[PDB]
Amino acid sequence: RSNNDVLATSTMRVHAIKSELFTQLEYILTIGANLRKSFGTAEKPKFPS
Amino acid sequence: RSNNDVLATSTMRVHAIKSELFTQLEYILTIGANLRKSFGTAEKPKFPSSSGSTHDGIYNPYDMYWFNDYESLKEVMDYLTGYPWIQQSIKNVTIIPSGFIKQESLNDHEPVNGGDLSVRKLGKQGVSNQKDFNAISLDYQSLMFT
Amino acid sequence: AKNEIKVYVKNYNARGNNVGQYIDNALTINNFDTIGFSVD
Amino acid sequence: LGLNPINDKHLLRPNIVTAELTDYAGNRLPIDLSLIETNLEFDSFVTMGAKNEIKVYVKNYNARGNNVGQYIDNALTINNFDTIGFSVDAITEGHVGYAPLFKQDKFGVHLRLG
Amino acid sequence: AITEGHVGYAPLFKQDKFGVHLRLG
Repeated sequence: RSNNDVLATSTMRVHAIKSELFTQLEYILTIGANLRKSFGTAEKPKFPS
Repeated sequence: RSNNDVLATSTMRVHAIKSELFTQLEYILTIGANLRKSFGTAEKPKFPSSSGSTHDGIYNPYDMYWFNDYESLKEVMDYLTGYPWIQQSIKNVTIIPSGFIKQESLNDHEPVNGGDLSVRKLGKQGVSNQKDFNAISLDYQSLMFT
Repeated sequence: AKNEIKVYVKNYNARGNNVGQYIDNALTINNFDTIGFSVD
Repeated sequence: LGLNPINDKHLLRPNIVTAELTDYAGNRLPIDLSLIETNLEFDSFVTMGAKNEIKVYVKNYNARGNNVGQYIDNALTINNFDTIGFSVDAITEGHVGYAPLFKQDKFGVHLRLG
Repeated sequence: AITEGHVGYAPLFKQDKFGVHLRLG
């Protein structure tokens, strides 16, 4: 399978295609604030680390 | 057609040329402000935040506004000079080739600030035309022919 | 959103009807013009 | 490949058959079929969240099994993932990569058997 | 601030492959 003992060949073509398609997606929302505790309001803001 | 079994040949030349020419143009005016609600005046300025649209499956935080006539875009580029705080938030106006945008990816003519002018938001989730470039394509008969 | 037309040749190097190189063999266009403006 | 599996194993050599992975975004992986001992199995090496990157390799490539071969030193490596822009009172922009490919059902890893 | 971390051999290590390897052929 490795040696160069093979017949003159010249006619390669894309014979077949298989593909693992990314059909559905997922998301990472990556932020620098703890989304699951108190924010506060406009006048009194809190910034949860 | 692939093997090296062919006669010594040396005299290739540009025999023929076919071309799909971009004959007419279209424009995206892509800015970060909702052109179709109140701007206000110099002394009392309002800055309508850009809604965002989604074309070819990419969400734009900006508004994309369509034009298929230069004059149409000019009238609005001019109207915009009288609002330097809304004009401040233009990313660019790009020049693309005609017939690549689907009609049902465009909102109808909504009025500008007031307005006397209309601009068409480009979004509606849709894609572009994956254009079959035909002026340049040769089917078998036509190829062997040319 | 992103301005780019790449035009490919249908089923190039392919033993059809699968797509060949598809867009891995394409003339890719995206130096489109933008226009300058003035403001105060 | 239309090869008779019973007595044509000696034909799995590059000048008769060729295999290539592509994401249709210029990331590619050539494969020399004379090196898979018996199976074209694709496994992957994905790290996510903190760093987003899927590299898919070919199992025991060039290996005289069952040691791993090139492992991930021979992999199609994916990491131009899309991010999305939002607005606030800034306008910080989204990044585009495989998106418009996906709206054509081509976002994915593809194999070209020749 | 929020000054960020740099990633290199980390996810390799969570697969027990962070290390130097020899390929005898």
